[PDB]
Amino acid sequence: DFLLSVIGFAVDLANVWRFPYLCYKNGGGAFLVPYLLFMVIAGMPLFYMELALGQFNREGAAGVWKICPILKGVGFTVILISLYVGFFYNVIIAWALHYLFSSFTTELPWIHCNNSWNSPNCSDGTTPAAEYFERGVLHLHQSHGIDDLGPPRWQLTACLVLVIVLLYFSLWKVWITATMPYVVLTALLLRGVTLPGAIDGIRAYLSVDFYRLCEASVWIDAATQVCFSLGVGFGVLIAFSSYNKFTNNCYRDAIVTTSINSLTSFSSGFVVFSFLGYMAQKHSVPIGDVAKDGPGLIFIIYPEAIATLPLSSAWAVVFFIMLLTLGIDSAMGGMESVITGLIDEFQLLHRHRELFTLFIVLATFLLSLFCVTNGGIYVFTLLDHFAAGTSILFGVLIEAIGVAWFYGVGQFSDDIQQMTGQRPSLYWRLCWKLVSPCFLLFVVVVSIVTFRPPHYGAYIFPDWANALGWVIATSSMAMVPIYAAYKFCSLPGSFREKLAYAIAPEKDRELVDRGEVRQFTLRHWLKV
Ligand SMILES: NCCc1ccc(O)c(O)c1
Ligand SMILES: [Cl-]
Ligand code: NA
Ligand code: NA
Repeated sequence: DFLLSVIGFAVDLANVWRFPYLCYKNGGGAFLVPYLLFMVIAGMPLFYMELALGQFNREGAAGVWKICPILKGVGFTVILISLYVGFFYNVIIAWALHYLFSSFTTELPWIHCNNSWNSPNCSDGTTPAAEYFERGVLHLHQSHGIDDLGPPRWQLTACLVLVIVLLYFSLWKVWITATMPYVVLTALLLRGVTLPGAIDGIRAYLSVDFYRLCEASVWIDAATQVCFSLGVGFGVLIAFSSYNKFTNNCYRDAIVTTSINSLTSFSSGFVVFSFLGYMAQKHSVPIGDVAKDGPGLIFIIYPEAIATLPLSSAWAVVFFIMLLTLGIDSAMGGMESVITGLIDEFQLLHRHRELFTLFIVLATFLLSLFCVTNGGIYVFTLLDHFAAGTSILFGVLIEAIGVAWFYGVGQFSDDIQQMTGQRPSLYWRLCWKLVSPCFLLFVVVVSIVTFRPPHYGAYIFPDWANALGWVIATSSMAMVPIYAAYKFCSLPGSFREKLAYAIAPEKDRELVDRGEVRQFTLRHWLKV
């Protein structure tokens, strides 16, 4: 089935690991409003556009730009973004595998403070779960900062090797993941709702304060989260649709995938806040002082409020199995996109697919070895801030501007009506033409203007770390102007001739040679 592949990749660890984190950081309802607004405004139109554009041209993440030859660097931008994201996406899978391996006993290791990895400041005041996660799994206490990393730990490197071997051996030439995560999530939700004290947690979840909406950070977080979770801006949807039947309904597929993604995120947040409220009632603390903010919320809160219920081992086992299955598919899809795009762009290493895949896998493993050191959480934070960031928004904005303005939203609608029996309505055309590009441009400009450098707890990153992060972002962002300059210089003729052959699709060549260019008039740009 084609739908099960799109659903499997779209729903990932971002629905269950990042959404509750950003909800707890920005309060209950101050994050749900911009998220839903940006979702309806841009996420669904971009998903539909990506599916249709991939299905029609049938060339891949970079070969679809025969409709605009000069804007072809955005095809390499998405490949670079996927490669960067893969450098830290697999470490979470390694952590989940480690927890699953260590959660097969009658005495869970995060129960009390009578172990060798504890400190005299254990609550049982720091809770034993956070102390375990930070001193027996990560060994964070043996590092001073990002300038003192230390050698890699051999315990997490084995899990990294296992994940890498699985990926390579499944990518050298879905049905299980279709149902199990949803069953586990529903069981967890049913268990969490009935726990005493969860009503206050859901009350905090469904309450919005109108002072955080006036700051230009919740909107950036919501836009970035929507783009990251949906999967737009990686080049995966284009490649997926390039292999699909011509007479296929991408409208229905986009609607269903978006609805499922939103429902999954909402359920994950509801469960997390119910557990937080239960823990807060169990102890004597406010909800906002239960755990510190960071990308360890689901590794600290879940074991803590799972170790109190009867049959905790089974709950832990199913939780970590669901975590593994929900992420292996997306980790596979990203590398599939990178490899297939790079092998279809350059038809010299085509039959040499085995060696190219081996090289890509080796590079991913070697460069992800940086996050398994003693101070690897700082590298993880830096990558999580600077890999998708404003680069993904810039790429999405460039793709939308290309497809709409430089090609014709009317021409796009005519192509869709040829591929199907219907013409997209005025809502979709208006969104694509005006609504998504304007909001994306505003968000990109605001994100550049306001920096807010990353941090972990009470640790402040130095200057060179921020410089390196900005270099990482600019490396993927700067693929468009370089290829534009190369393409303009490579073409022969005069400036007018070069522009005519650079901004026109590679199908109106006879019309251009006759001297008639549609892009050189005003009705082309004033058409909605
Ligand atoms: N939801 C993001 C899924 C994703 C995207 C790119 C990657 O390289 C990867 O490993 C995972
Ligand atoms: Cl999400
Ligand atoms: Na997935
Ligand atoms: Na997702």
